[PDB]
Amino acid sequence: APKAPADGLKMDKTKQPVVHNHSTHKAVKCGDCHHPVNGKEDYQKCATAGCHDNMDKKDKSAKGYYHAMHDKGTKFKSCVGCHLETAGADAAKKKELTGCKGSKCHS
Ligand code: HEM
Ligand code: HEM
Ligand code: HEM
Ligand code: HEM
Repeated sequence: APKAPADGLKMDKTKQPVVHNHSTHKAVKCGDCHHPVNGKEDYQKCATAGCHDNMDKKDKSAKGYYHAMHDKGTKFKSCVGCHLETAGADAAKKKELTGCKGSKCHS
């Protein structure tokens, strides 16, 4: 089985880079994020060519990188989508986990 990498991983395809820690996500199954493609969980970098390689932040296709990290209603929960559910009605956790600035994702 593939192993989780070290914490402190920077996602840096954009000018708004974000650090991802596997240890804080250890209760989420690996394949919720490294989701099936052609029937197999895919552990390539999310923006690999042919994957979420469209860097237009307005794109909502299966290639849109921004969309895959921020939007609701997606086949797999996105970073923000899952965090909204986690925060619930708690506005402090909404700021921390889903705020566009001043949050745990973006300063
Ligand atoms: C579950 C224990 C689990 C495994 C296994 C796993 C593996 C993994 C690898 C091998 C990488 C590095 C990919 C590379 O070649 O650089 C990696 C990276 C990311 N992961 Fe992961 N991962 C596991 C679990 C989870 C969970 C539960 C999430 C989602 C909450 C998740 C997400 C990510 C992200 C994002 C990356 C960075 C990929 C990128 O920037 O393209 N992982 N993981
Ligand atoms: C990297 C860890 C990674 C993330 C994050 C990610 C997210 C993601 C979401 C949120 C969706 C749903 C979008 C929607 O509008 O429903 C989604 C869908 C697909 N992805 Fe993805 N994805 C990550 C990694 C990868 C990799 C490495 C590839 C390419 C091999 C890839 C591809 C796709 C495709 C295709 C879809 C659509 C799948 C289908 O409808 O069953 N993703 N991804
Ligand atoms: C998507 C790639 C993604 C990112 C980025 C991300 C970030 C993140 C941060 C920065 C935290 C705070 C802790 C830390 O610094 O590591 C955090 C915390 C939680 N997350 Fe997350 N997260 C991403 C994805 C997802 C997804 C897809 C889920 C659920 C399916 C999820 C869940 C959680 C949970 C739960 C936490 C803990 C919340 C807290 O209050 O302590 N994340 N994430
Ligand atoms: C709040 C809804 C919110 C906004 C708005 C937002 C914006 C934003 C921008 C403009 C980028 C860069 C896009 C580009 O291509 O130029 C970006 C990138 C990432 N974000 Fe974000 N973001 C908002 C909220 C959050 C939160 C709360 C998280 C984490 C749960 C998060 C995550 C990400 C990730 C991952 C990226 C990509 C980082 C990279 O590869 O450089 N965003 N966001």
